[PDB]
Amino acid sequence: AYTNSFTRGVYYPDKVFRSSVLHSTQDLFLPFFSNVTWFHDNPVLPFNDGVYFASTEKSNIIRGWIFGTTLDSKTQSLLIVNNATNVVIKVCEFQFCNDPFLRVYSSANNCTFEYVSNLREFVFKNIDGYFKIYSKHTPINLVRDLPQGFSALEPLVDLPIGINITRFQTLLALAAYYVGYLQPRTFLLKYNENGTITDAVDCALD
Amino acid sequence: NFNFNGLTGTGVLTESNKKFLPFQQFGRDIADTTDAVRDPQTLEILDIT
Ligand SMILES: *[C@@H]1O[C@H](CO)[C@@H](O[C@@H]2O[C@H](CO)[C@@H](O)[C@H](O)[C@H]2NC(C)=O)[C@H](O)[C@H]1NC(C)=O
Ligand SMILES: *[C@@H]1O[C@H](CO)[C@@H](O[C@@H]2O[C@H](CO)[C@@H](O)[C@H](O)[C@H]2NC(C)=O)[C@H](O)[C@H]1NC(C)=O
Ligand SMILES: *[C@@H]1O[C@H](CO)[C@@H](O[C@@H]2O[C@H](CO)[C@@H](O)[C@H](O)[C@H]2NC(C)=O)[C@H](O)[C@H]1NC(C)=O
Ligand SMILES: *[C@@H]1O[C@H](CO)[C@@H](O[C@@H]2O[C@H](CO)[C@@H](O)[C@H](O)[C@H]2NC(C)=O)[C@H](O)[C@H]1NC(C)=O
Ligand SMILES: *[C@@H]1O[C@H](CO)[C@@H](O)[C@H](O)[C@H]1NC(C)=O
Ligand SMILES: *[C@@H]1O[C@H](CO)[C@@H](O)[C@H](O)[C@H]1NC(C)=O
Repeated sequence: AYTNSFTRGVYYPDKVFRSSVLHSTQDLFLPFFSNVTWFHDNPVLPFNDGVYFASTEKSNIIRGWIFGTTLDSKTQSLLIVNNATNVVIKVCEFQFCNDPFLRVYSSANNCTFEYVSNLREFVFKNIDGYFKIYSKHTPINLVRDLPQGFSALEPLVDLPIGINITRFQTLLALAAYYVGYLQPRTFLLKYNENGTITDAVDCALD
Repeated sequence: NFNFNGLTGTGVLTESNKKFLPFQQFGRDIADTTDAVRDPQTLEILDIT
């Protein structure tokens, strides 16, 4: 299934405050009105240059994601999971299961990094060894499909994991979600008087 | 004169009304000079006119 990304997936490109100003920036962004894949489903998906991920949900069925390349302990992989009390992030040579669910992996070894902390939207980037996560949450009129309108994702964490990533997979607890890929685009960002991005122009759209 | 995390300059540091989001560390001028900064110890926001 497919659906259309109605200006969703903009995020704060840097930690510099700006207000009442229009600023042009060149970065990996989800192009406006992009053809995004629609799931209802836990197959392995490519990561490319980065992912936009969104979930529309009511019972918190989606609990996290796994990122990596071989996903078979021959290489390191990144595990991100949100349990009932804490967000947990680990980078280990995980031997993941054929059908992970909350029983994600058979074994874990050579672990070098660990960190412990409606519509829900996320963006995942991997640049020069840094894995950056942005998100925002918002109540919306429907659970089945992606809404209209503009909103900007705030940075959530910036992990210096330093690992190669080419594929990823969603973790479910025993709902619908959307996946889009970021591309190098030039965007003109409108910052309001409160310093929040309130609109954007995808300079290569039309 | 000031030196915030290496950011070195001169100005009349003043308490800022600018509503920096929790992740933001600096503010910029059109010339990309720093216009506001977050104190690395108190985390308060200061104007740099
Ligand atoms: C990151 O991992 C991918 C595998 O997922 C590597 O991809 C290979 O890259 C070489 C060229 O460098 C190609 O000849 C292979 O065909 C690629 N394999 C696949 C399965 O696509 C990639 O090289 C890795 N990069 C780093 C820096 O480790
Ligand atoms: C969420 O994950 C954390 C791990 O980061 C869990 O904390 C561990 O809990 C066990 C007991 O079940 C302790 O033995 C460990 O020492 C804890 N680790 C840390 C780092 O605190 C936490 O219990 C999980 N939450 C739930 C509800 O299962
Ligand atoms: C942990 O990672 C290291 C690589 O950093 C693995 O080292 C390899 O070990 C096998 C024997 O088990 C050797 O044949 C390879 O030549 C080693 N690789 C390198 C680059 O030296 C190690 O196996 C991993 N640990 C486990 C338990 O699998
Ligand atoms: C900028 O932020 C302020 C809050 O810091 C907003 O002011 C509030 O707006 C609501 C209506 O949305 C009023 O009910 C409150 O009384 C206002 N508070 C104050 C202190 O004025 C303001 O609307 C925001 N502006 C924009 C353009 O987002
Ligand atoms: C979205 O892309 C797929 C190919 O991945 C294509 O078959 C489909 O027709 C496209 N849908 C729209 C609405 O453009
Ligand atoms: C640095 O000192 C201030 C008090 O001047 C304190 O509030 C702050 O917590 C300290 N830094 C950290 C990281 O705790």
